[PDB]
Amino acid sequence: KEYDIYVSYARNAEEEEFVLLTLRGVLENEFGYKLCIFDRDSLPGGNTVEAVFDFIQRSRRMIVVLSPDYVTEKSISMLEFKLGVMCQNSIATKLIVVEYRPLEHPHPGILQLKESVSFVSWKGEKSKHSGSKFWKALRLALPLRS
Repeated sequence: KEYDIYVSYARNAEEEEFVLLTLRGVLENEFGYKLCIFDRDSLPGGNTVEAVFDFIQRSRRMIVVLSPDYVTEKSISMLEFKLGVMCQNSIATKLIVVEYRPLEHPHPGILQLKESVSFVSWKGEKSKHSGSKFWKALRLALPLRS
């Protein structure tokens, strides 16, 4: 309804810079999409679970930026993930997995992802340039028009 993409990522500098510099610039300016990024768009205080759930429910898509740090137990990234799985199952929210860094051991959450969920593989610096295979695959997974 209100956002096109909720971007969920691991709260570390490298992956935050991935979202804030590389992902946002392309998603916002080359595709035209309106994003929700919790640390950018949230209000302080209040119930954290309620704020994330509300934001996810108000978004046409949700990107999971998957990396070893994303899946650490008690992380807010896992909170976003689990609430995303919830919204997938309750209101058919479409999730998208951007594979930023491969996981170092299989994670049980991945199997909660419905069949139709797109997996897009980030291959480092070579994926960054416009028209890369990464960007083409992700654009197909996103709404038809902005």
